[PDB]
Amino acid sequence: TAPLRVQLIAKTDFLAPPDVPWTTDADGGPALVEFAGRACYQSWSTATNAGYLRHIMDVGHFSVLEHASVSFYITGISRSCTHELIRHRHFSYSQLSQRYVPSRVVVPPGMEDDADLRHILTEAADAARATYSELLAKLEARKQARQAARAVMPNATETRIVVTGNYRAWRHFIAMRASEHADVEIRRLAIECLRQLAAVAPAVFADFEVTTLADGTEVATSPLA
Amino acid sequence: ETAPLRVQLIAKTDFLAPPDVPWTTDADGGPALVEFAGRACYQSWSKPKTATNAGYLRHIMDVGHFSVLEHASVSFYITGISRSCTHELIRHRHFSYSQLSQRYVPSRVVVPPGMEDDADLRHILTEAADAARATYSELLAKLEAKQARQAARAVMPNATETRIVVTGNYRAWRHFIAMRASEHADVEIRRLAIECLRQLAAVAPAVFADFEVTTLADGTEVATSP
Amino acid sequence: TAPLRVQLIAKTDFLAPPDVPWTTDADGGPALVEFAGRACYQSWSKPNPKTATNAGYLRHIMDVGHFSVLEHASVSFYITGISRSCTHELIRHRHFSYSQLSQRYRVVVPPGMEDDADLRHILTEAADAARATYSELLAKLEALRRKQARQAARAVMPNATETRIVVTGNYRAWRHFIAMRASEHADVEIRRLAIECLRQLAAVAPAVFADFEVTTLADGTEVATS
Amino acid sequence: AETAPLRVQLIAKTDFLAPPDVPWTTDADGGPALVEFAGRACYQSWSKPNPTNAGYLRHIMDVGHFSVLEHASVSFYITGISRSCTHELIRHRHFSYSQLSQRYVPEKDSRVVVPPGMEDDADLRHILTEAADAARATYSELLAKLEAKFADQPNAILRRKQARQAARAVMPNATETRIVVTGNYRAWRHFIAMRASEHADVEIRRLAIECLRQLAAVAPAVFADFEVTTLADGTEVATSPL
Ligand SMILES: NC(=O)c1ccc[n+]([C@@H]2O[C@H](COP(=O)([O-])OP(=O)(O)OC[C@H]3O[C@@H](n4cnc5c(N)ncnc54)[C@H](OP(=O)(O)O)[C@@H]3O)[C@@H](O)[C@H]2O)c1
Ligand SMILES: NC(=O)c1ccc[n+]([C@@H]2O[C@H](COP(=O)([O-])OP(=O)(O)OC[C@H]3O[C@@H](n4cnc5c(N)ncnc54)[C@H](OP(=O)(O)O)[C@@H]3O)[C@@H](O)[C@H]2O)c1
Ligand SMILES: NC(=O)c1ccc[n+]([C@@H]2O[C@H](COP(=O)([O-])OP(=O)(O)OC[C@H]3O[C@@H](n4cnc5c(N)ncnc54)[C@H](OP(=O)(O)O)[C@@H]3O)[C@@H](O)[C@H]2O)c1
Ligand SMILES: NC(=O)c1ccc[n+]([C@@H]2O[C@H](COP(=O)([O-])OP(=O)(O)OC[C@H]3O[C@@H](n4cnc5c(N)ncnc54)[C@H](OP(=O)(O)O)[C@@H]3O)[C@@H](O)[C@H]2O)c1
Ligand SMILES: [K+]
Ligand SMILES: [K+]
Ligand SMILES: [K+]
Ligand SMILES: [K+]
Repeated sequence: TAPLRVQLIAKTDFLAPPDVPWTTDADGGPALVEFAGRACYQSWSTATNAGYLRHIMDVGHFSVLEHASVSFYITGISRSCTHELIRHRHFSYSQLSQRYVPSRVVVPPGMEDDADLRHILTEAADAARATYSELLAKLEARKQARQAARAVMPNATETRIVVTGNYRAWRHFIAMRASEHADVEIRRLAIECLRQLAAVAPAVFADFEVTTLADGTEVATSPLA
Repeated sequence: ETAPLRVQLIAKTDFLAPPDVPWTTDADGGPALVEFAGRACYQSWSKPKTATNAGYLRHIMDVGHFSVLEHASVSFYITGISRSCTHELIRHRHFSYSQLSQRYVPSRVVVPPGMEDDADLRHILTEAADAARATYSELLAKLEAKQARQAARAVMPNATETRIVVTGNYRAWRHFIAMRASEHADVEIRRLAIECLRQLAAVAPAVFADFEVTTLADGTEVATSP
Repeated sequence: TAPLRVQLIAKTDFLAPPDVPWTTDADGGPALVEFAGRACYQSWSKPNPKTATNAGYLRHIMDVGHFSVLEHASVSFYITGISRSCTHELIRHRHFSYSQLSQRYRVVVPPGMEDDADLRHILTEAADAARATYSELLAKLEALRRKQARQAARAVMPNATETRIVVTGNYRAWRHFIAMRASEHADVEIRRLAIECLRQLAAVAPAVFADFEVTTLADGTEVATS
Repeated sequence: AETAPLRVQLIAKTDFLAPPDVPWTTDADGGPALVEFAGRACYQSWSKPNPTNAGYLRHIMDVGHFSVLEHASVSFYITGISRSCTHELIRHRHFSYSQLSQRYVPEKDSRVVVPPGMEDDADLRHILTEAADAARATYSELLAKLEAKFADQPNAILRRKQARQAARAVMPNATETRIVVTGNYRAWRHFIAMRASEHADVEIRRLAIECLRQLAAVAPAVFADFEVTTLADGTEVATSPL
């Protein structure tokens, strides 16, 4: 079995143009966003970065968020969870090839509780791999064949993925997938991205707050989204 | 228990020429709209080497004006496609999709193309699917003793049939075919691409007839365009 | 001078699949949209009375925020009597396809000036002078590839110069354009364009565009909001 | 009137933070290192046959896995670009833009961008700046008249904005604008392919050649396949076999 890991692997380096009479108390993506917004009116003379970013989002000028981007390397995510994930446009993805073969399985969050459920699951995964080898043997009598014999692998099979999005795309991913209407695995992932995103871009994600349900899981909601 | 691939064309363009523009052409529908949009850039309504619709469309493409193709679109309803093939399919930007919900439970499996002529493999596959389903019901019962179903769904194989409405403009279809109807493409997605092509060539020959379909010695078809 | 004209030139042609056990009291885009939404759950029999009409189903789709299903249907307009600066603001919207009157090829009067003959005459005279300048530059610049001259000479043409455009989008993209551009915060020319598109869209797809209400302001200009 | 030269400033690029737990290192940082990491993550190919970042990137290009290039991005602040050239630029999707507001009118004098084909001719340049001055004069005449005509209408703040919006109807194509443009490597490669060619008009061709210069510096392997050649007219073009 494999646990969810979300690692932040890239963010924006910001290099302020020396000839613009403007400065700010921020660096990186948060600084770039303010610069871009101010560029629209050449308003170089909401006087803190935080307050400027707060204002931008109140006034609904969200396109300025698109200039700054963040990438994560995500492991311990199920095939079915990634299928939901890649439905989002305005992200770029690089995913582990289906042709690749180590059985690593991701336990659904509702089942992580239980030894019997967990055992039923890994057993089923072992049975699938056994079938995979049987299908491959008879089939090859070659590289595409390998991919095609993975017809038998379960939804819970682990995959790994590099995801990159601008701040605007991340905020929409979190608004959609960290709600009660989303399944628990992608919601779990969405809350973990938000956590890491707030560490690098607090001002950008300040409007999201996390509510821990009685049900046990966490949800994220914003008045702007 | 096994579901064959079926691709059904469900939508295309209804073109309505504006009366106030001094132009007609030997075409209707999507191909007529594409010519209209191309002509709009220069107001070349009165049109002599590109004065037919098919000639005009070929020229647009020869000269690399592919954005004019974006105005016309086609939708398919696709059944008998594996969950795993659809995962490859939805990596394509510039399409719109509506997919059979994860939370749907009929067991129906799609046979990988290279396993279709093999009775032994067909049987190993369908028995596998029966075992996964048995396991689904065992997990689900024990889990209850929406979320429970989402959790039990963890054991369902990649070969499980899904169903999808896919909508794309001609430019998007042309790129999908180029990419997915080649040698290097996975067999299930390649078969889908050649089926889509066949039907697209039927409704809009001037846009899609530049694709040459050839059979490989292995039995599968490939499409290539100059 | 050139007045605004918006002509609907293309819309979706829907072909229901005969092998699917479903009909609806609509056709074209609204029918395609309903089919796509229903395909997600295979809800072909229409068990719910509230959504057993096309309008009812579409209303529910949007209440429930399933806006991605609107992406399947599209509408194209041909737009004339639109200034260069207004089209610049239009083409900022992504998820649209455009074909615009070429740069290698009449003024539109600002709506707040339309009733004032003195103001209109100041503008047309300025446009006349600019056009004189363009001719003087064009001649001096020429003194095939000698279309480099026209590219350079256009430097003097004003914002108010008319352009022409074919715009295609799906219903989801149109709804967003209207919501952003039909509000008071947008300048009057793009707002006027958004309201006219809304009118024509609500005529073809009422259930999809009904929630937009058009109100009039104190200057005799219109706004729309959902 | 005053004339603005083209200035393209790189204001942002990718910062790459290697995950400590992955058994891999490379001889690069930033965007190029991220692209390699993402390409290797597809196959978990952390260890090498053995005996460079630039070699891996060429491999990625040569196998046509261009989607891996989408992970790294660069942003430029561009000034001294005409409103017409920016109209052409923003047609490109897969970029994000923030542009000087259509409203903005420079307080001190008109700023215009001379078409490159006119750069070497004092008479042509004078006709253009004279035209630009006459448009500004018309602008101020229209604005004052509009503000007068709107004197009794409600919301005087709104009326000022609307007066400005209508009056700018006369401003020419050559008017200077400024823009922040952000794209991933894949989007930049296509912008260069399309706009650094013979077909492209000279003002946008100039811009694309300059973006290329600065892109080639930050990521040489990603942009190496483009070759710049000068035409008989003294103008540069970039082509790639890819
Ligand atoms: N191991 C895996 O399973 C794996 C992992 C990662 C990626 N992938 C691949 O990713 C592919 C997606 O297909 P595709 O990208 O060729 O075509 P696509 O998504 O259909 O998009 C068509 C074209 O639009 C452009 N484009 C789309 N999104 C862009 C973006 N975000 N930034 C810059 N340009 C963008 C590219 O054009 P131009 O470059 O010509 O301008 C692209 O060729 C799949 O075929 C899949 O094979 C696979
Ligand atoms: N079985 C199912 O439950 C099922 C089936 C199919 C799809 N889906 C849903 O599809 C969703 C994908 O997310 P999403 O589309 O909200 O956000 P998204 O893909 O992350 O895209 C972000 C935004 O870009 C705009 N957009 C993207 N592509 C567009 C297009 N082709 N035409 C017009 N506008 C476009 C929309 O903005 P605006 O509209 O605000 O302008 C959208 O909200 C998932 O949330 C998933 O739940 C579910
Ligand atoms: N007369 C005029 O002034 C005029 C009028 C209209 C348009 N245009 C032209 O339109 C061009 C836009 O550039 P471009 O589209 O080639 O590159 P682009 O916008 O930079 O997009 C890059 C690639 O993404 C794909 N793509 C983007 N949006 C798409 C969509 N809606 N549907 C299908 N594919 C899409 C295409 O790839 P693939 O096809 O390879 O899959 C395209 O080559 C401008 O360069 C301009 O010259 C000019
Ligand atoms: N000086 C100026 O006034 C100035 C300068 C530059 C730009 N702009 C603005 O840029 C605007 C463009 O409109 P728009 O972006 O609202 O809608 P859009 O281009 O029509 O696209 C529709 C939706 O798709 C999503 N989207 C599109 N491209 C995206 C991307 N690259 N990254 C992440 N998400 C993306 C956003 O949805 P979600 O956030 O809901 O997910 C957006 O609301 C214009 O309205 C203009 O006001 C203004
Ligand atoms: K977004
Ligand atoms: K495409
Ligand atoms: K949209
Ligand atoms: K691109």
